[PDB]
Amino acid sequence: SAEEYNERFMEMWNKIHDPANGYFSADGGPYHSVETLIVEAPDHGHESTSEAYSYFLLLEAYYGKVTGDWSKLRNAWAKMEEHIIPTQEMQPTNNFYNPSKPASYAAEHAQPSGYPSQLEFGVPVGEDPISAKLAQTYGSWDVYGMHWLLDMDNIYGYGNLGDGVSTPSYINTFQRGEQESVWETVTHPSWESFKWGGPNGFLPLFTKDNNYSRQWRYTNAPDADARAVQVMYWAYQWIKEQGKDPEQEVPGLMAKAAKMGDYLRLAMFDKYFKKMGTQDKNAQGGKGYESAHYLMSWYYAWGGAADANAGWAFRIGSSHVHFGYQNPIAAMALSEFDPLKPRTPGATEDWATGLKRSMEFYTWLQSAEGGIAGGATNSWDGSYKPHPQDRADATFYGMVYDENPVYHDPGSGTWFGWQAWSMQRVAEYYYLKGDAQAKQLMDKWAPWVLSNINWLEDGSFEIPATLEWTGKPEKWDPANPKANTNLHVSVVDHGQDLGIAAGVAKALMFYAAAAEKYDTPQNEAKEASKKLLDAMWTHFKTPKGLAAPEKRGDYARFFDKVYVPGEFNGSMANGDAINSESTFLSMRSFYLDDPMFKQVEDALNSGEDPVFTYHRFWAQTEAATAYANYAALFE
Ligand SMILES: OC[C@H]1O[C@@H](O[C@H]2[C@H](O)[C@@H](O)[C@H](O)O[C@@H]2CO)[C@H](O)[C@@H](O)[C@@H]1O
Ligand SMILES: [Ca+2]
Ligand code: NA
Ligand code: NA
Repeated sequence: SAEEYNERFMEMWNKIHDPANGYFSADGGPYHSVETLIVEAPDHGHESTSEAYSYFLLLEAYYGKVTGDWSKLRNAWAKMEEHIIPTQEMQPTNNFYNPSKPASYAAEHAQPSGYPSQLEFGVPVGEDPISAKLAQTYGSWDVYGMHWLLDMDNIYGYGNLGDGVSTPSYINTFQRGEQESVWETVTHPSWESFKWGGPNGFLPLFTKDNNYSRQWRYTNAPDADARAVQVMYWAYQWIKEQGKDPEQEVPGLMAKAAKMGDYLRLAMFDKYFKKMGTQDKNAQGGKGYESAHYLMSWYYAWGGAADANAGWAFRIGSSHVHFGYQNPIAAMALSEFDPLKPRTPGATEDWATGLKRSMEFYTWLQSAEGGIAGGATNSWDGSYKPHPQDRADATFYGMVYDENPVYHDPGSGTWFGWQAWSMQRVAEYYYLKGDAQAKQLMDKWAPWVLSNINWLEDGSFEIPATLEWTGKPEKWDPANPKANTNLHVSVVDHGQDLGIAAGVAKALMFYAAAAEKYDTPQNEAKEASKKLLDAMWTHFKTPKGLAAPEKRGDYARFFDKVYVPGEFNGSMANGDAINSESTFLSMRSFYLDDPMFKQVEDALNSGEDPVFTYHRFWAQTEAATAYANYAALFE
């Protein structure tokens, strides 16, 4: 029944919202995870992410759907704005920004030891063709987008605006290229007041310059902003399905969603607004949209000098594009659905171009077997180097194929989770529009997944976890696309990642629903969806939601040394040292007081991998909502 699956969702929703289970901080924002000791993208479980906020929106949107009560969604959007979108006071100097000269170039490097990277004021940067028009639209130079990373409990001691106290605290980590794993960062405040770090705060870890100024900067995760917009598209439909009025149920939120998708266009540009196909850092930069790829790149970022003695601000897009970030639902909403169309002239056209280009990108990256390959870069080696001869033909509108876009430790192509996150969105598009390109993609992707799930003796399962890639796609040709017969993927590891299992279930259910509506039924997809969901319910119940144990041998890296320059002498807020003998743990010695830490040490001291059972907000939300989703589609 529908009512049973809806009850499973409600039970989960109740668990997530019961304060005894610890999903939310003192300020009412989701944590990454209930458990504090966890290292993967954030480096503590009581960090939070724009991803978590986007999932908080999803959770409360389904609660609306099921119950008629939209107040939870109103609350979630308000918490997002309050916590994770910098107020004017927190982004105080966007008036310094010059869209004709958006930033100054620094190379990326193949190891963190490459950093700090020299700012090269003789290297041309292209024009930003959107910021001035966004500022005119909204009456403000400020950016309305989520920063990616918060410290919810002030565990690093930065507070906000240099205050050492306020929560959620804006922080950042990753800054030192493709080999800077989550283990190798130095966690630093978004507001750089030179209070901590060295004499010039944390800045000289990252960029070399003659002068260092106090400053603020934020870094967007486009996949999370895109997800927020996707959720609101669905929320609108669900409200209308109840015969209610979105302007009474979620007043102002569609307009704020369309604003966020307006600024999210910054993700569609090369890092330094270089022309597509740029293969020399010295090349004159783009004008207008010459530097647009129209996809959801790895980030956009913006920042500004604290004061007029310095008097600068910057914006950058990203030159790395991973398939796992794309979102045809957000692009279709922002280009076609009136209540979410952004107001800045051009913005509906860019998103229409984005929607098309993203469907070409999934097609271009589809392996012989069905999995989607990593993505592409407009900056080979993060220095606009020449495209290597061994992949020189493998291009997509000027960008070259990259099997592991952005990061290599571990490879960003190797995680199966991206398959599920991004293909769910294609499956939704197939469902919504009966789109032929989406159908063809999913016809090839769905059975590759199904073929690689192992059903276990006890009724449980293992899904694909880790991937290995060989080869390259053919040169993209939208007029005559070639079969990528020399791009291959193998599944080399399986696991019980229930967040990813739920995302597979959802991709499968939308694919099956779409097929029944528009083509021939795909009963195996539908049954596999249901089996996953039922096997999770009957094998992985916990007091806090649905979770499976996981081995984390990677936690040996707590004790790894981290690159810090010889000239750099710094302190963390708790007085931990930042120097050339620092390790991940020695700069995060609060972990010594965490109960789970003793368990890591004891396990590693016994020659064993530690084992944890995690309740990640995004996963518990994905699992909870997958029950509601199935009931909505099939009952
Ligand atoms: O960076 C992508 C994504 O990773 C999530 O953690 C993964 C981790 O990358 C994978 O190695 C581990 O085996 O499974 C976990 C859980 O799926 C992290 O939870 C996300 O926040 C992050 O966006
Ligand atoms: Ca105006
Ligand atoms: Na805010
Ligand atoms: Na590394």
